[PDB]
Amino acid sequence: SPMGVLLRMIPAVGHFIPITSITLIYYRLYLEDITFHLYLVPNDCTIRKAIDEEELKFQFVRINKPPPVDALYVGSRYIVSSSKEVEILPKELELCYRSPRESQLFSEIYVGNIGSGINLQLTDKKYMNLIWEALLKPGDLR
Amino acid sequence: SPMGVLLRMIPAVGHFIPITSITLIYYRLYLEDITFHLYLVPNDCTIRKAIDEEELKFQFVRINKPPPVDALYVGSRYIVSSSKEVEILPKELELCYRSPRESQLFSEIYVGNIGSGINLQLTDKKYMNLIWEALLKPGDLRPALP
Amino acid sequence: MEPLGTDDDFWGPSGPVSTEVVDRERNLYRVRLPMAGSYHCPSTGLHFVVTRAVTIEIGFCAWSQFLHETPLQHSHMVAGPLFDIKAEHGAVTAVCLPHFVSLQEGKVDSSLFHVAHFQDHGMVLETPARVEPHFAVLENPSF
Amino acid sequence: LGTDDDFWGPSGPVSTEVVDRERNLYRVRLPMAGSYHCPSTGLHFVVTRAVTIEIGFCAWSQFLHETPLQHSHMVAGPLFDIKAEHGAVTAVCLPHFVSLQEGKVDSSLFHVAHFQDHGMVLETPARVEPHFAVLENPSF
Repeated sequence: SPMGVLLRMIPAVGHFIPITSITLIYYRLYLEDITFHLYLVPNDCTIRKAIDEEELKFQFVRINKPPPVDALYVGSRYIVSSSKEVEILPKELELCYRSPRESQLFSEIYVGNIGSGINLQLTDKKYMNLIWEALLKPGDLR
Repeated sequence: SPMGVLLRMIPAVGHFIPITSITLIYYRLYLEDITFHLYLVPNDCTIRKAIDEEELKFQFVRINKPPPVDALYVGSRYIVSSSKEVEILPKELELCYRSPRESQLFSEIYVGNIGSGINLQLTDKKYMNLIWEALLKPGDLRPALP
Repeated sequence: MEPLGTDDDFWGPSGPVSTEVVDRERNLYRVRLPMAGSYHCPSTGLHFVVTRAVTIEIGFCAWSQFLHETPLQHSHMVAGPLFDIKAEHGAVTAVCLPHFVSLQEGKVDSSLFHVAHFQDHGMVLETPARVEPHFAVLENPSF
Repeated sequence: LGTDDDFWGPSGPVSTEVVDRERNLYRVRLPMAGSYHCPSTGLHFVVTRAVTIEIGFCAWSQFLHETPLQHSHMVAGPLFDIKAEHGAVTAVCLPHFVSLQEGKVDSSLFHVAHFQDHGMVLETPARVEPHFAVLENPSF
């Protein structure tokens, strides 16, 4: 019947434990301008599937880039930023588990024309160290 | 038709704005010992209604206490505490909006003996100032239907 | 025996008016306001200003199945509960929709509130006639 | 019906078939005994013979609530509805996203939840690995 893995919480720790996270990048090219949706979610194929389907309804398609290499803590907060001058809403993402049936939090990044490529970054809000980046270039669109 | 209030977000601030929160307290007595469920949620009758419906499935009863006085910020975090002999799971609550269809997070407080009463506290985790307080005493435990 | 009015009743010029429960599983309610006047329900936060007796039907809704239909919805956050309200075309002069945003700080710009109304052709975002500390005012609503 | 959703098996890759795209119901025909790994879902199956396994994606919210019993358990991995003939499956490896590389998570605190007709069963895994938990001889 349905089955999957649960973890017993400890009073000291609660929901905010260290997990394998994945970044999911989606783009839509419309006219000359490109918009990115950036998600940061637990490594959970059912979550990734529900986001893929929701984004496809709006004609956004996923670009594969490696995820953050370090374990991240549930509830930690990250700042979204870029090398190019861009409009980012919201600038801040929180890593949390939301059911595949609920909408997922993402950051929208309106770039304009891609030019040579754009460098997207996630930085730990607390102490400002880089935890993840990706270089998105015209060839990555395909 | 369906209608409600939306707020346009600004890029610098995002979802993490100040709201009027409410604390919701539920209890179940089993002999001497008692479990409390403490919720910290936006002031929204549909969320309050969903929580009340789920709690009554397990014979938990709401205790009315005044809500926090000051506006709290979405995404901010609060430490639940009390006296030495109470087990609290989890100690941290994060204020956020979750749809009335989603499960709502609460802190579970178990005390082996209520005695004269339990003082429950919520403290801002960033600067450790107390923001909300309740004294839960035997007189507050009223039978199941209000 | 019972008290004369509760938090779940609408309180108007003729004292409390009792809310009927239509379906308590699906959270549907109805109320008959007896006469012209301003009425308010403490439990929900709704206010109605009417010019004559009118029956109002009120259902509790979730934003989920409405708030993921256009990309421009992503820049708006839920600020209050979603209500499905139906009433005879003429009678309701104004509806007050509760919201849970704090304006005491001054850190929230009044102009950024909108009343979302989900018609069959999609969402309309209407400028409230007024935003008060705990509700937004929509005049002459067409439910 | 896609290279991303293949299982890795002893005789090469075996393709997952979509049974209901809108309900996320899938199916794989494992061609022989041995160990199979689907990198796309994180699922592994160890089987004793050729067998058809079907796999549906689920949400915990339908099944796991904030009840006095379930409140102390956190979602640690995806929820799958798996159906396979009894006696064909030596083991299933259910993925989880908890990081164990740091000595911060006690392995005895992992359980496999199994939501049957009469309520939640909580299964101690045969073993817990960095990215999955093993359930031996599952009765799906």
